[PDB]
Amino acid sequence: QATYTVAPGDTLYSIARRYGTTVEELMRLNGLESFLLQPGQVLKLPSRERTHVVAPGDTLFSLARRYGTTVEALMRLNGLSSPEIKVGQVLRLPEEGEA
Repeated sequence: QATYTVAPGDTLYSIARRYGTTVEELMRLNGLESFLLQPGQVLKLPSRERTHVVAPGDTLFSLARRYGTTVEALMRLNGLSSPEIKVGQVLRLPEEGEA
């Protein structure tokens, strides 16, 4: 779960612009009803897909266990047909709930 601390000068639209989301989505995920933002308030950010650059010694199993997902979900997300991975390969990572 990604969050963000509201800084002086921030607004729901100014933050939404940065992280490529909408004002409504920010309010919908935080349960807000007002456009007011207190400096220091913690806002929940819309989930963005994590990423991993395959390093020496990595396996799909180790990466899956590391990022709280499964080998199966990892391969599906990246359209893989075999478990082999190469050093330097960029993998899209499922969410920690196998999502």
